[PDB]
Amino acid sequence: DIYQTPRYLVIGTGKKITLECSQTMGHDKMYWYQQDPGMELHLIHYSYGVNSTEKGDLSSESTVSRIRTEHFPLTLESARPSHTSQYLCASTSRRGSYEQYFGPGTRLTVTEDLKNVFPPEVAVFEPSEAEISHTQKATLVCLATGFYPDHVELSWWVNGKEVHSGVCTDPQPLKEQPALNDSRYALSSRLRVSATFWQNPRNHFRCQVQFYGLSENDEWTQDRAKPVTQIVSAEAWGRAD
Amino acid sequence: NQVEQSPQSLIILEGKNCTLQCNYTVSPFSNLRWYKQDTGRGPVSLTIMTFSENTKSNGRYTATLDADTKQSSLHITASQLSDSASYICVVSDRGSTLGRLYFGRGTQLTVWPDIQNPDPAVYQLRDSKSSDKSVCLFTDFDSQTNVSQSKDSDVYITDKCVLDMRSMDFKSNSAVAWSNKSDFACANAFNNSIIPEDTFFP
Repeated sequence: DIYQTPRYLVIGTGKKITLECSQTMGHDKMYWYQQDPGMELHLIHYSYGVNSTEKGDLSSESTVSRIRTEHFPLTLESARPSHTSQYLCASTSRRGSYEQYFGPGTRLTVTEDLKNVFPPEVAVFEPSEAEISHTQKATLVCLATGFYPDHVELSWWVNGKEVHSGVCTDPQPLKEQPALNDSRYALSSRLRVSATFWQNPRNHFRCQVQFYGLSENDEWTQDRAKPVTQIVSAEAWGRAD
Repeated sequence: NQVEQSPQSLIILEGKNCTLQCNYTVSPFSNLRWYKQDTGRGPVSLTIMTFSENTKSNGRYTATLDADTKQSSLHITASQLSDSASYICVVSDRGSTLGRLYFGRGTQLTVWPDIQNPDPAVYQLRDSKSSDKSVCLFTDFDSQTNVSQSKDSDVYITDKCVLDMRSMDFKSNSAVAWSNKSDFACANAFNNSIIPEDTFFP
């Protein structure tokens, strides 16, 4: 198959970034695309094979290497805030209808200062009694607030398993201050269950938020907790009422 | 752009059919592909068609190709909420190594829930008290309702989100609003929005 690492990256301005893309399918043609949230895909680099490197339709400060068939890494020599987006790697088969296969992508954010990086605060809000009385249903709300960058994955967990039915999370996070470039973010989510399911005290509800931040390699001189990759969580139990 | 798509975007109700168009000027022509791209995800290949084939089927997706008029149609049968995505038309000129892929700009398809029994209401969600926020939930309105942003920078309002309780066979919209200020109350939270006249305020 086709692979990309890291899934997420937050880095300071001026530092070197390498994005890994590999595949063992024996494909010759490889691509690098760039895409901002809500925008169209822009081809940035392509490759015919083992020792080929051609520029895409959009100009970039990034270079690519193809010393081997298996590897097509992207290199950002000095990062700038404007490099912030999703980078997607692709390969096409030499056989059949020549299908194109996309890697899982790398979401990169270049911040001016690594002290702009904050993990989410996570809070769960219990179902309204008026909703229960009116609908025979109960909606829990989860809020993840004040996180930077927007490298976050929210999930609901009921009794230790992840739930997908009855859930809606915002497609994109809100900006706390839409005026700033390194503004912090807020995300909302909903889980709706039946009133009888909520009213059972044995039922346990947890909102989990996987945050992607600094690594053990990154330096931290500030007093606050280092904003590492972590899960910040909040929970609630079924109410007897 | 050598590849053009129509419409730019469209909104349909779940259960309905829709057709998306693609027109190209790419010469020479080898194959045409349709991609589905979900939000925050890479595109997924749906149908690849060479000039030799006029039809290709992938479940509920059926692609059509007329290589003479350089046109393709993608038909979605009995649309579903999960069909909400960007649909890309991509064209190849050669099947050899020297070939190239041309990407259309995409069509944004939104599929709405068919809400038969709208019960619009604004609820207050009892604070965790571990948090200083107060949360209001605008819910159970039909998809015709638009949720506006607040006129206060200390008030946050998230757009309508479709929730799907597959068991009860029940779908519902909702919008979340929160603030830290003592001013904030659920009666005025969605004041900037045009809400149904019969909205329940407990």
